[PDB]
Amino acid sequence: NPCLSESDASTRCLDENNYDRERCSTYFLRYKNCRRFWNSIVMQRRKNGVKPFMPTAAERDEILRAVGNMPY
Repeated sequence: NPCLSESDASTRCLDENNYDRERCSTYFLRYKNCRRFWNSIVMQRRKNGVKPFMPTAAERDEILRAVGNMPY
């Protein structure tokens, strides 16, 4: 599952500067951290095997509240 916050801001960076995808590598790193976090939540829901595992908007909200910071 993608991280559209780091997707838009990395595209804005790369557009500003020479398509310098390696000098904005930190955004793609925070995107892989975001992928790993939400894949962790998917696996922590999949232990019961019964709901849609990819968290819905109010789950993403209450879970971000329960981290108390950005997982990115």
